[PDB]
Amino acid sequence: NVGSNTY
Amino acid sequence: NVGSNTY
Amino acid sequence: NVGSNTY
Amino acid sequence: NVGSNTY
Amino acid sequence: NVGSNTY
Amino acid sequence: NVGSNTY
Repeated sequence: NVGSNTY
Repeated sequence: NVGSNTY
Repeated sequence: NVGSNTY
Repeated sequence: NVGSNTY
Repeated sequence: NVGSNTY
Repeated sequence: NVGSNTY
C-alpha cells in the first residue's frame, strides 16, 4: 500500500 | 477511533 | 469511528 | 491499495 | 483499490 | 486511538 492512512 | 485499520 | 476499516 | 484512508 | 475512503 | 493499525 501507498498512503492508506488512519487518522 | 477504535480499530479503524487499513489493510 | 469504531472499526471503519479499508481492505 | 493507494490511499484508501480512514478518518 | 484506489481511494475508497471511509470518513 | 486504540489499535488503528496499518498493514
